[PDB]
Amino acid sequence: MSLTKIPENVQGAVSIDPWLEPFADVLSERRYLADKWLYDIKHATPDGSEQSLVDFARNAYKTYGLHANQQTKEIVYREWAPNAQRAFLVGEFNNWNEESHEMKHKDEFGVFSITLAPLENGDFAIPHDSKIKVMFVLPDGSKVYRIPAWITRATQPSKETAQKYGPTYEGRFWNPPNSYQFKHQRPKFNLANDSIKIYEAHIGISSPEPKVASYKEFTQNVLPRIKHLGYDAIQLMAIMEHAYYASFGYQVTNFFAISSRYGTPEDLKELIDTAHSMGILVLLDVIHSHASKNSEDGLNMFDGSDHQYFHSLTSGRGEHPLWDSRLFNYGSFEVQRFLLANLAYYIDVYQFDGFRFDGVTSMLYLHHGVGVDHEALAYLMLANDLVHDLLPESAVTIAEDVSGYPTLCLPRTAGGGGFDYRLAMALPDMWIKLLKTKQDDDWDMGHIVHTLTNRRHGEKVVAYCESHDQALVGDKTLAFWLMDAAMYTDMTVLKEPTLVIDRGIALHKMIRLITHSLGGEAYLNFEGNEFGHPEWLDFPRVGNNDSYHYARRQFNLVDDDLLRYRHLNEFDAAMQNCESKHQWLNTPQAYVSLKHEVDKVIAFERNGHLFVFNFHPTQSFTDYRIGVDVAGTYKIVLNTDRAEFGGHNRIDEAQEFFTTDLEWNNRRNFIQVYIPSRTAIVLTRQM
Ligand SMILES: OC[C@H]1O[C@H](O[C@H]2[C@H](O)[C@@H](O)[C@@H](O[C@H]3[C@H](O)[C@@H](O)[C@@H](O)O[C@@H]3CO)O[C@@H]2CO)[C@H](O)[C@@H](O)[C@@H]1O
Repeated sequence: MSLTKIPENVQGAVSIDPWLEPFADVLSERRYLADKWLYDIKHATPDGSEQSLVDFARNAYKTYGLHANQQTKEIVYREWAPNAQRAFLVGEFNNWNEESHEMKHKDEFGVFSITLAPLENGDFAIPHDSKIKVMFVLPDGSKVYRIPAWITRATQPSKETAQKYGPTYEGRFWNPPNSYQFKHQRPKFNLANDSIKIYEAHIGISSPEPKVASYKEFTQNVLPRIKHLGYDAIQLMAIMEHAYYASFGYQVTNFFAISSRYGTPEDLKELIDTAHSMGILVLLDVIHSHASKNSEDGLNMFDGSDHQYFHSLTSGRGEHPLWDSRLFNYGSFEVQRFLLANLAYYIDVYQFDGFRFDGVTSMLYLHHGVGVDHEALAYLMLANDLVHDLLPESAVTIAEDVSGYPTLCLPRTAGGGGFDYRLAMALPDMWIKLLKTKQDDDWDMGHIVHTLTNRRHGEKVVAYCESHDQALVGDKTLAFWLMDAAMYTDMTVLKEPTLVIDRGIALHKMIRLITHSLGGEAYLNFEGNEFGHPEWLDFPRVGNNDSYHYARRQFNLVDDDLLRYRHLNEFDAAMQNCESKHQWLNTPQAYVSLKHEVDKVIAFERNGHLFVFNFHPTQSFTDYRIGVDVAGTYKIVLNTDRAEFGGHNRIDEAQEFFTTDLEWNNRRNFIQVYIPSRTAIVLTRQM
């Protein structure tokens, strides 16, 4: 007879999706843990009074780590190491003397501290960009050496240093005479109202050369290409320091160090400032789901113990079943401080505009996606509180969550995780299965529409037809599925394309456009796929003889107006700029009027604009009737068949499309369109 219990702190979510009703109590407990931790954090002040969550995070990165005082020329260094009996700062600055610079004060928190006076001549005691370590003496008397956990730069060893010590990274004290000063404002952006179209990029591979390309090169040579394409945002992968390049950035060693293989912190600041000057937001891949198992240059056994940053190996909760990585103890207050400060550091010091949290499925579940892990979810809820407080109404957070955890992207006040978007990570496999298993005459229009529109209510989605995952050596891109190993001989504009190439180009544009318009509330493109980049991506590793041959991006292809890669590129630019003028991404789901299984025609309206796709492999249609709700005059604003997009220029884009007041496909009006085989068009109503 008991009333079904719907606690007030998840009423918002339950109203959004009443399917959640039988889970309301477990959802309420999940939020409640996060809300109690939030209270704990906001009262972690000397007198126990309330502080803001932002102030907590900012005070943390301003007081942990090493800080040079530019006025007094002192240096302060503090380091959390509860298991260590003694701590010493060693480095080039003191010829690695293990006695002269003890961090004598160990506080109630287990934090060692030291202040270094200026030198007799007034110089900083630690030279700019010289090497440092902290040495701990453990209770048993043994010694271990570590890169400080909050170091802002860590570099690969020289050939000689690695001959004597191995590949272990070296910590650097970064204190340049002239820090980069930001000159440009963040672009105007309202998360609730504005569309975000995301260019996913990796600095190291961003040149045609088989090398690690630099921050400066990206700023000079790639940013203009992204501006030309009209993307709203760049998602920078592999920025947090990682010693193993082929990890793609996912094995993080130094959480507060931007990767040094691409250049200096000031080079990356300039990169982000320049993106901002061009109106482009910059997002960071944040890997807070696990850490590299490296000791000394990583956090594993940092203080000599197996229960500081990570759940212990004997707890059964301490290592990943596949990644060979350690798992954070999110219930430790100092680990919460470390991770939350890390987010504020990247927003504040580098002016990133938001984050993509990688590994969210591994965080959410006690078995990591092969029961929910309440502590990891509560940390993500705090993380969203903080990021949205740092940049109110502008900040973006995005979850990489393959599981589709309900409420992940509902607001925290509703009882949800607080993410703005999740990745639509099932969508690439739909396109691969069609291309690999079904003949073209056998494409099911309804199954395409169902998969693209199957989105949880209220949980906004970044759609894409392929991502950095699929570009990798494990799989083939859409370009490879559609055109195999096509070469410059197949891609010349000076001869008629084969059937294969003609079909590949048309579908490459059509698949992107229907994903972009029907599949989500935001869009993502992985670097190179906007122009159908050939071959595949691969990083140097043992399995390929440390080759960089595939660790690059042939951007030169786009500049050759006698090849067809540029046709794909120009269409991508047209798609993004069309959406910028005629919003359809961050809008309610489409109203689909047609998914015709014999004609292979899909038609829908979204945000008042009309979208028509003829997927039929051979049949062209003339005077094809399309239902339209709002009567008026329509004009084509995007046309896949245009010559400069690599089409055959059959469609007259000057034509005025007048509606006729006669019911059709459950709409009050119709227009009539010419749609050749494998073409698509977008129309908007003229005012
Ligand atoms: O001491 C100067 C020399 O070493 C510097 O730091 C190292 C320590 O001094 C050193 O004791 C070292 O300990 C290593 C062991 O000797 C060795 O067996 C190795 O295999 O494991 C330990 C590595 O941690 O620890 C540090 C390493 O940074 C500095 O690195 C050198 O540039 C300097 O020439």
